Amino acid sequence: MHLICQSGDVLSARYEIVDTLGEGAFGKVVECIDHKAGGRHVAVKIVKNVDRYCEAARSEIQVLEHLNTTDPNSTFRCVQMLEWFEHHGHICIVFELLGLSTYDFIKENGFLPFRLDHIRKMAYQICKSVNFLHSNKLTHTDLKPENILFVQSDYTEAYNPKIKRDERTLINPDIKVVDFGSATYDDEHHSTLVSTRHYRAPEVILALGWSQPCDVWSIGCILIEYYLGFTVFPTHDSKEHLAMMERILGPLPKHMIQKTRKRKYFHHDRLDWDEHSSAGRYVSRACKPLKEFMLSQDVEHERLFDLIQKMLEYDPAKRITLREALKHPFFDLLK
Ligand SMILES: COC[C@@H](CC(C)C)NC1=N/C(=C\c2ccc3ncsc3c2)C(=O)N1
Repeated sequence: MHLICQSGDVLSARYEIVDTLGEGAFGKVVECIDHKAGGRHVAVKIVKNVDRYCEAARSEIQVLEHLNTTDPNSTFRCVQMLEWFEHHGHICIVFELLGLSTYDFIKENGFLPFRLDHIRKMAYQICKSVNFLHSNKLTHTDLKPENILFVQSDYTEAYNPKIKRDERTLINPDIKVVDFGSATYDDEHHSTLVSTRHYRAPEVILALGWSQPCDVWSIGCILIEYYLGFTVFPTHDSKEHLAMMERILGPLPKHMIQKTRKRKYFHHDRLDWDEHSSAGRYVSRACKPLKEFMLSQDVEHERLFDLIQKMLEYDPAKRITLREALKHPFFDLLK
């Protein structure tokens, strides 16, 4: 992967690399000039020549062809795939070029949260875009700030007292949803999920079966991270994740504890947690009830945290759907 990606390289006898936009576990994303389409700047996703990543890239191409046909106008803000090809055995997917990811923008902005009015517009477009996936019998499973990309990330800088530092602000906060390598149809086989992120729905952790509601859980964690600048579940361990949920959201439902086959996490009916160990001391300091994370008692802030609490409902059946989430009072200002 280190060898076929540098700048100046030409792919498929038309795409000329000019910049690197990101490097991850699957491989690379590079910016290219398409010399056979008037010099249109495109984004090309270079996938490692590994079995699991090639199979995911093949499934993502099939999903993208379906979404491009079902939504040719891209009304529902899924990224448009232009074409795909192979290059030295690596699978390459050409995309319409977008801006920075919301994680990238947050990082390059000193990890400062977004203004509430921008969170509102972004949350609405994310819910509409992922509801489009759900209407087409699809589940994304890997929703996170890195996979939410601004259409255009031009900004302005200004100093902010109270923060006592410079703060960037989007000009246009329009976004798109990317990465469909883990996208799963309802009729397809549902796995038990890779290290998906510090966003793992409780039904996913407890192996109770998952579907569309697990996307709603991820969006709720996306919103609080947009509102704070940091995730509320800073961990990669599953039992530690469950202990953070109990501190932030409350106790797990008894029925979910009863059915789960992951006895590894539990001691009888309670979570097998030592709150005086290293991790237990961290969870105590880093975690608190959800509402205590609020930075203002303004009603618009309580409308947002009402939406997050509904999206962070433990039971996947009780959990609000994106169809109902788009009717929430938090989005009344947009109408
Ligand atoms: C390195 O992975 C993290 C992450 C990359 C982002 C942080 C940039 N993953 C990601 N990007 C994708 C697609 C895409 C499409 C258009 C586009 N236009 C400018 S960047 C860009 C990316 C995808 O399928 N996965």
